[PDB]
Amino acid sequence: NCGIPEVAFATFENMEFGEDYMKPDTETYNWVIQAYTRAESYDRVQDVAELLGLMVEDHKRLQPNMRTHVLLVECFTKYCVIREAIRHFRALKNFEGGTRLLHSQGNFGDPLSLYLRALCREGRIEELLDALETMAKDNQPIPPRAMILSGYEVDYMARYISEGGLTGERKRWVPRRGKTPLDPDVEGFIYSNPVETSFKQRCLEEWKIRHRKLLRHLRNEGPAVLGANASESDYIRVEERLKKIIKGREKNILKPKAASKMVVSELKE
Amino acid sequence: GAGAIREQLADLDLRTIIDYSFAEWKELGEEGSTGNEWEDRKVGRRKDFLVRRMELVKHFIRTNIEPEWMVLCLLPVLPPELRPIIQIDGGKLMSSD
Amino acid sequence: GSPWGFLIGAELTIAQSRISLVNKIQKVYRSQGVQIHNRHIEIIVRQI
Amino acid sequence: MIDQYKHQQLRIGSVSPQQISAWATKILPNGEIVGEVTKPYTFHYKTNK
Amino acid sequence: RTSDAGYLTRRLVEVVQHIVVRRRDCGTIRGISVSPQNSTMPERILIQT
Amino acid sequence: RELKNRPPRRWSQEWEVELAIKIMSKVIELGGIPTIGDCAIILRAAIKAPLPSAFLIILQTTHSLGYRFGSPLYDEIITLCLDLGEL
Repeated sequence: NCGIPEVAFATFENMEFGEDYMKPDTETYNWVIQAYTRAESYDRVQDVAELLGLMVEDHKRLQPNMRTHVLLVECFTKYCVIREAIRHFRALKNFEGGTRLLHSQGNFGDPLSLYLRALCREGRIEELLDALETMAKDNQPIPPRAMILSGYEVDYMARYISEGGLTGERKRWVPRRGKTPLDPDVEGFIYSNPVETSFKQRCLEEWKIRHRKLLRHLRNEGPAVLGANASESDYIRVEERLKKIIKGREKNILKPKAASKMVVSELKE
Repeated sequence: GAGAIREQLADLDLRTIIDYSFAEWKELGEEGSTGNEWEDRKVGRRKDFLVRRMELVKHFIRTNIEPEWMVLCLLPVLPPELRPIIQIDGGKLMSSD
Repeated sequence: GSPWGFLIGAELTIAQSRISLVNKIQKVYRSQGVQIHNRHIEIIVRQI
Repeated sequence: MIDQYKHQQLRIGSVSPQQISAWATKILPNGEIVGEVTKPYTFHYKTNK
Repeated sequence: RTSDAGYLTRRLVEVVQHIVVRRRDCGTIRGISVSPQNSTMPERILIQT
Repeated sequence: RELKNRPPRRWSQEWEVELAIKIMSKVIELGGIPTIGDCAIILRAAIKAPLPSAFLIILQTTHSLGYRFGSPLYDEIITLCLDLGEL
């Protein structure tokens, strides 16, 4: 908690390459991870990748705890490495502290607001429900800061008494096009130094984009073995028609394949 | 003149530039091509252009430096003593270019 | 797989490049009667 | 064995015009600034002043 | 032939100038292994290695 | 580990339509009210499937308006109006 990241890293390097007793602990990695994820300037996501890699390699003595997943969820969500977050979130899921510690107080940019908001604006909605079930277990409610969005008059005349454009001269209602290296939107509240990406009305994205996994196997030769059939053109033709949207052809389950089996055979085959 | 260039530097939003260049990179990456040598080498230069564009824009976003400063308006002048005019006897002067 | 595979490939390529470069450098000096320990060669080769 | 930490730094970047103005402009008690260097008067044709 | 040798010395040092022995054992277990009984290296290049 | 190959589903709007009453449960288990972005979004999320649920119940707290008129229920052969009777 000093702002400058490379004042704690110098301490960490004094322990990683140190003697037997002064070797880094699981608490030590939490502090250095925390010191890098809340820097005031410059890109800092690559240095977090190193620390995770070093922690991964030294694993028979070091095991992750609740705060390690909490900080990794926060760090991977501020910059748009959402995938990398969802993964980690899961781990947190099986901790009795829940997202209350991940939320912490409203300070530090309210990381729980980031995870909820950033999941919605990208396309990941099924896991957003999974997140909401996890808060309902022990956590206090969804943060009000996490709930902010842009027949009846959408230009209400009723809200404008309760945000500043009212009898009170402090017109706190949002203006637009203010220039400067600031944010004219809200993108949460102010945080998440990148820009928010637009999920199209909770419509087409990440369902047609997920389908690329199905198309990945058919467009790839080595990952698919299949059988003999018509040499190596049976499954290829399925990819050819699947690229151009959908035109019937519900014949059968021609692919019926697995994804690399996570196997590492030494010699061959 | 340089006024329009500087104003344009002071106009475009960096985050929108990042989003648009990411979209262009995604569009370029989803094209097979590999049929013509001109087409073989055309995609690579544009992709490198996009990558250095987002690199520069992201560096600009999280720094204390504004783009408008590359089009300067006020010129500093080096101190006099470090560019002196040598006083020689008889009135000879060895000035600085 | 892809994550394992290129870790393996890059590590192999770096190893082979180091082994080739050390011998290639040292041959020129050994063909002219010049004796230098391999430490000085390897320090530069690692940075290469 | 805690090593002798020594954190030094050296930044570099383009300057804002306000930075140059603060660098050079010197305001006299009378209120004048006169940091513009209007004329290209290198040295007097008279005494070398 | 003495100018080119002088130029190479400038570039050789430039690559490695920050390389300083900063610590004792860094905790590595990967070690380059050599085979002296391959009868490939003479017992003057093998010894000096 | 199993997630690496399972096909979750195709497009199907049955639980996302039920999300409005689901988030209502998941938020009013504690201090929070689904409104503005979860009430003025209901009028655009109401017409998804021929199921009145999660739409006629939005008026329990305040709304009682929908999109200004309530013509649904009286616009779906499916099964006849299953005794809406908002009263």
